[PDB]
Amino acid sequence: LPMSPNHGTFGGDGMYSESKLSLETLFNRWHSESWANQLTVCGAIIGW
Amino acid sequence: PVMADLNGGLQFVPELKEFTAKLRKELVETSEVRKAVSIETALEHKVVNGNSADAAYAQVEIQPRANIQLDFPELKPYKQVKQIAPAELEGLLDLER
Amino acid sequence: YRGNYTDFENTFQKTVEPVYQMHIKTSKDIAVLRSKEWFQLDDEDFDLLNKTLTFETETEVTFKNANIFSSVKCFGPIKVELPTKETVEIGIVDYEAGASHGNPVVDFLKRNGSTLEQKVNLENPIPI
Amino acid sequence: IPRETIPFLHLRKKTPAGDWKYDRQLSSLFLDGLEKAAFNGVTFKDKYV
Repeated sequence: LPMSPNHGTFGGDGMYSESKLSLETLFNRWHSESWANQLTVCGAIIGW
Repeated sequence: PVMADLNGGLQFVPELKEFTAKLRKELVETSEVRKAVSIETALEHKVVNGNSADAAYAQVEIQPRANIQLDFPELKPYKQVKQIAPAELEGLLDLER
Repeated sequence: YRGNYTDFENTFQKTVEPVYQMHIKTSKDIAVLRSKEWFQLDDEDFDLLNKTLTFETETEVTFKNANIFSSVKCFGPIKVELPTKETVEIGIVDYEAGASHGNPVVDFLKRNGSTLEQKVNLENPIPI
Repeated sequence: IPRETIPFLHLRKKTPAGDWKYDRQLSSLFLDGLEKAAFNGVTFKDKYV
């Protein structure tokens, strides 16, 4: 997952920040749902 | 699940918005100043020299014209073209065949 | 005098220029002024920011031909307005050129300055 | 890796509190991997991306 460190820090990016923040639910959903055998999650907080 | 930070420590800079805005403004002021000082030394120079000591700087450019060659084959000197063929060839072939 | 005169050794043009004013508002204005070698403050480290400079200049021009000057020479005090409105000398204009096609000091002051008094036209000339 | 220094690239471990904190062990595996790749290179043979 391409993730960001900046959640609404710069601003004027539409819904970029609530798109990139919402991917971070997949880190809990892997333990809680039933797809943990088909998919693994590797967040990459991509820098400047 | 694996969370990797490839952020390069940029998280430890406080007020990154303010900090990057300041860096842009410290480049822009420095560029704008020097542009205004360059524009005023170009105008001073214009006034003092008019366009008489400024006409000596301008040089004539040569724009190419198409010169369409027929691309005939480049014939070498006989020494260079005696190398590629074996020596025995000379006078062996019937050049009407 | 009507005629053909070529005695350019005797021509000259000692002008007393109109007093020009500059409100130095930005740091850009300070950096432009400092660029001009003729802007010679008595104190190099004077604070020009939010100051009103006035330029009381005389322009002495000798000729070589009809079109070029042989020698230009703008000079005279640079005054700052004190908080009491009482102007005090803080520098000099001290420009001095040979063969030139103009006087940059007065040109520079025309563009960036003001004359203390502006002619404002009426919308329509009134016949008296 | 200097003690009490977070490298520029590091993984993170979820704490029992629920928050993602720097972990030195994971960030070691990651960086040893990168060092190996940087010297010997890394194969993706039989990997469908």
